[PDB]
Amino acid sequence: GPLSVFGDRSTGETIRSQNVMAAASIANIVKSSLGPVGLDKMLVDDIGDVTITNDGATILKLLEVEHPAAKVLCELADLQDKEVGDGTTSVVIIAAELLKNADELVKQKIHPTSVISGYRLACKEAVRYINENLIVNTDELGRDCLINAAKTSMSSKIIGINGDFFANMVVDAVLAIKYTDIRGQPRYPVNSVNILKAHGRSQMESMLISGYALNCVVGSQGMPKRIVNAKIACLDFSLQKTKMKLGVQVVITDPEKLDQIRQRESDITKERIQKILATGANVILTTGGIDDMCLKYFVEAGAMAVRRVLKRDLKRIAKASGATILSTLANLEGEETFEAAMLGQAEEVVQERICDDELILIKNTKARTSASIILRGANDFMCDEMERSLHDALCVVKRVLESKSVVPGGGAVEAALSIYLENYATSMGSREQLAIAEFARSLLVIPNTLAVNAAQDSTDLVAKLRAFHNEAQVNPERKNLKWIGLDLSNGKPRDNKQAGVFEPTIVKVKSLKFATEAAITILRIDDLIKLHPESKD
Amino acid sequence: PATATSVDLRDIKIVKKLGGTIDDCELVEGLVLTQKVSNSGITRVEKAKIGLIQFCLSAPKTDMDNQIVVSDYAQMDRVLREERAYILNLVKQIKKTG
Amino acid sequence: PVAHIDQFTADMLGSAELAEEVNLNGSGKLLKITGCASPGKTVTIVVRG
Amino acid sequence: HRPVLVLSQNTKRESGRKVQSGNINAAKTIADIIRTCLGPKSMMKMLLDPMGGIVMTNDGNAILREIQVQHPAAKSMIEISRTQDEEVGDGTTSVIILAGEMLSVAEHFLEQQMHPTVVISAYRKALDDMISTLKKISIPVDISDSDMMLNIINSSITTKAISRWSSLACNIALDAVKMVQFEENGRKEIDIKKYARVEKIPGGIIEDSCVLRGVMINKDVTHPRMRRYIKNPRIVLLDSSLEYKKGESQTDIEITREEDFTRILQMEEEYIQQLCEDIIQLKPDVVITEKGISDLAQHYLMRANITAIRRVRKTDNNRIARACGARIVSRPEELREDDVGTGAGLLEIKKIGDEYFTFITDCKDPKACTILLRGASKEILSEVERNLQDAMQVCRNVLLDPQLVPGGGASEMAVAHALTEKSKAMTGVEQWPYRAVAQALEVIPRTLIQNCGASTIRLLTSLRAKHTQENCETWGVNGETGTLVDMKELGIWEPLAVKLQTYKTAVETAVLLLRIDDIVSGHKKK
Ligand SMILES: Nc1ncnc2c1ncn2[C@@H]1O[C@H](COP(=O)(O)OP(=O)(O)O)[C@@H](O)[C@H]1O
Ligand SMILES: Nc1ncnc2c1ncn2[C@@H]1O[C@H](COP(=O)(O)OP(=O)(O)O)[C@@H](O)[C@H]1O
Ligand SMILES: [Mg+2]
Repeated sequence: GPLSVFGDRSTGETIRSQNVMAAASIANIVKSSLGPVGLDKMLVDDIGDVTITNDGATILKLLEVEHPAAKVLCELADLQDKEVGDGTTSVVIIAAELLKNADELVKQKIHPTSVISGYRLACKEAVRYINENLIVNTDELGRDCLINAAKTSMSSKIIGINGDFFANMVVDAVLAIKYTDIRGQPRYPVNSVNILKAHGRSQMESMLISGYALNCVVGSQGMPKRIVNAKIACLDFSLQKTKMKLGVQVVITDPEKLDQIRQRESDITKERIQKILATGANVILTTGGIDDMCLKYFVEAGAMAVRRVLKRDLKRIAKASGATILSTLANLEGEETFEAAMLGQAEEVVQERICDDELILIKNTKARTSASIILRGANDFMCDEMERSLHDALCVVKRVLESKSVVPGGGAVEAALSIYLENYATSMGSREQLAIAEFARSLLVIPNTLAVNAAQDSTDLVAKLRAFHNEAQVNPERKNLKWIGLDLSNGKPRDNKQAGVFEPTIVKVKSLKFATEAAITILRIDDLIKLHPESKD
Repeated sequence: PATATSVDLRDIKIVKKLGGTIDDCELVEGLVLTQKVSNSGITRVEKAKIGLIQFCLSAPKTDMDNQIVVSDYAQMDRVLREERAYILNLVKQIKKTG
Repeated sequence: PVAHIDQFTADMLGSAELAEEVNLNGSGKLLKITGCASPGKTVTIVVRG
Repeated sequence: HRPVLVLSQNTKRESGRKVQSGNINAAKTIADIIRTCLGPKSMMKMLLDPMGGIVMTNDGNAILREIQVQHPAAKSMIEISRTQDEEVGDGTTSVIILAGEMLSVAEHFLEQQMHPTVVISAYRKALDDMISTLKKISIPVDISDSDMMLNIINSSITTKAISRWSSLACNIALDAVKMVQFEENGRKEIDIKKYARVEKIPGGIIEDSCVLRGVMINKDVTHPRMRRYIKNPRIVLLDSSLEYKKGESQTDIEITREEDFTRILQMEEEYIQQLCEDIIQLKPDVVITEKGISDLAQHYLMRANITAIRRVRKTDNNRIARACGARIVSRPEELREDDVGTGAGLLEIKKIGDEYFTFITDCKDPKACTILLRGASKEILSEVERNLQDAMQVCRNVLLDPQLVPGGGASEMAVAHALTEKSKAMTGVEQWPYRAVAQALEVIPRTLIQNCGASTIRLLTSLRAKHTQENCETWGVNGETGTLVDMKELGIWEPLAVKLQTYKTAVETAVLLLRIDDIVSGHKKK
């Protein structure tokens, strides 16, 4: 008679209501952490680890979910960090409100394929409207565009100060790592900025180290911890005792040749350590291991030897200081040459006091003038929040300097798209105008969430917000009301052009493309079959 | 076409990568590999000549059990320096090919 | 396919107008060979999402 | 059994006023634990640890490290006192009471329908003005003066349990920092954790405890024929062993003839004689290594009259290398004349309570010393060790920043009147939470009179009126008697780095705990 599947089968509008409540279970969590009036949360593990954060990526990654429609929105926040770098809170609220308004359409006996086809006419038109109504590129504003875009990202986090202390440390970090590529590509690799945490003084004592800040120790306490005019020798091979391989063994037939082999295991080792040190190298970085016998040759010669450093940290030092990452001996059948003209350079390599730890700093590196940021907080919970907030701020200045285009934030984009898509559905709307009209109401939840978290007027401030954007589209008398946003400190519509609330273009372009594509997949779960877990059989 | 009535779909590889939208799909007629490049200091070469090598560029070893007998002071120098000269003859044989 | 190093000659090599590692913004990066002399009856489809 | 289709299984959700006012009560609870451990009239608090020991202390950091809490906002306050303990010495307790009071006045404005971002933006404006006020009321210190530095460290140990032996603990803690003040290249560094070892021995009296001019270790001589009393030794420090061990290879010998097995056992004896002949070319007196010494190596050092110590630790070898001026070598055939630690004074293998101790003291110019503590038991010797750690770090802050702030309540009330007069030009909604920061700083002179039993109404009215005039402004609370004495006559002075780190950590703790409106507990990790 019925299906003989050993699991569970639920069809009809039951799963069509369960997927919306699964998406609203995620959106109602992160709705209290959006905008400058957003508040952080607590992520307590079963073992007791506390993670205080407010970014939409760290919350949904550590939180475990069970529903299959909930895993789509949790992986949607993970893609926003890779593609853009912030947005993991705004994409999750839009994609869940896209399913909430489409649930109201499919309960009116409207087919969901018209909602999918209606959302594509609204998503492609919203990207087309935001690319023809941008304010200005990065030539008229200059350096004021990079500071105002950085302060917009920090307003939802712990580093949202009224001054320009944290804003200037992010702009000067991305501007110091400008690495040009082939075919005219001025790329800005934000992963090269070493973000370090240390529970020390207040947030106003966060150092901006022009150079690199290595998170390692010297080791033996007989080496000079400060070397001025240093020559960095970046190498990756373990300076240890010379051990033979698996295919090589020592089989001796005469006891007189015993001590000559035992001394050869250290004489070959000390042969490499004398030809990489007599060429003027003072700082030696090693990703392998330097044992206690090899530490004697640096204390006697007065050189700094750092051992067991990261492979990702050695590449950022050797590229910024002009050093060559050497692994072994080379250069056309030479015994030990080392290519001494390929040594790095540094102005000063100084191990400073970082509140009961050891931290090695390199000053300006003499080749590329890189930068590293040492963050300072009150405890480990603030320093983990300061690291995630700084990484979201580095991604804003990366996309603005690469793609010289900004849009006004604070609900100014969503207010103009809410009125343009209603008039877009009036002309060419026969059976899909109801899906384009609900795409405009789903976009209105971004200024609606800012009114709830600020404890301001909800249905009056956003109604006054769309009153300015309606006059900028039906009365072409150069009103320039396209940059009207929200002033959550006063509760009135402000002009984001003069106030300096700037966001990148692809933080709203890729947000509307990812939320529309995620809403299509969850809209096609009209039938759902859940099998029993095959653990005990 | 107009020569055969069969088509093998195993000659059409499909690479699944997470990121972007469905409009970012590509129909590149060449080879797409998911492996990483070691070392990744270059990652671009024009007018490239690609060669598939099934030989292992490492220390010499045979299918039979092979051991090295070291019973002299200078015999340890003849192990490491001859292994460097072996693979140097393999790289220079590759480099002189072009 | 070259197995022994004594038979590694220029006739067993290929050709490529561009062999670069496209640094993607998403899940890592991949290789992409663009153009080759006498292309075979093979093709590759890159699917995103 | 069909399972229930749920989402986020086995977790909790809490939001609203239950979390904003819930983190305040978790912070007020820890402020009531160490409230009786702030002034000079404080009392000890006996603790019990699951290892089996007993911690009887009154320092605010050592109390909170033995408390295991389950609340997440209560775990944040424990890491605040750990941050204050690693930055400065005597700056921990004062932060937990101040962060509990700045959150106490912050709970009042959360009931007035005020957003937490408005109170934090008023806290950051008040934080920037407390730093500028302490720099105006500071006083430069002559670090070359000996009696001036004794009055600074006496102000930090009057609270602790070593206030009875104030004439002894001030001279030990001052001379310990001035010996380890090392400067090789162009950078001044003070390492009081790797070079200022505090060794405690149960027995004797506390008045006989003194800082040695050198190091000491709990190691006896390797052979009884070796000397236990050398006047001027030439100490050579080693790192490798003096034995014959297996090499890092696959060495295997095929013995075919009869003379081959006896030759290998003779080459093992000749290898020890080769390295023992290389270390006696410099004519040493004391050989100290980190690894084992065989009996054949003891035979050559016996007839050469060399005292050998066997298994000294790695951390003790770096400390004796700075005291005697030696260099730790790891190769006996690569020894040089600069690697010999000349200048060491009297070396004597004494015995203290059926256990030998190697004393290397009376050095000419040591860069590392060892404080020899002797007391009644291991219980109170751990108290003096934790108090001398808070007594040596407060001397390190003066040598890095020679500025003093008038403590004992005079520091907190001088800024509380500065924030009150500066709040008159606000004219906004952030004016009222700005006024609560000045009222929250008053809890530090409130705690000095609640511990000695003085009145809290009759004293706060007279102390607040003293800071109305701009003349004196340095009047604090005398914790000994209970009246109002000026701090220019008592001598209670706290360093600037202690007072700056106290205010910077108490405000930013209130910044972190006020932005928390949600708590999710019940998820697992990898
Ligand atoms: N000064 C401001 N005025 C008004 N709105 C702001 C201001 N600063 C930030 N916002 C808003 O707060 C929101 C924060 O979004 P966010 O959670 O950072 O997105 P994501 O999670 O993708 O990083 C932005 O959409 C922006 O419109
Ligand atoms: N003789 C005294 N008169 C008045 N106040 C004193 C006296 N001695 C100490 N105090 C006060 O007692 C407080 C003790 O603080 P303490 O708990 O040692 O801080 P921390 O925990 O950072 O070491 C100091 O702030 C100081 O003002
Ligand atoms: Mg943001």
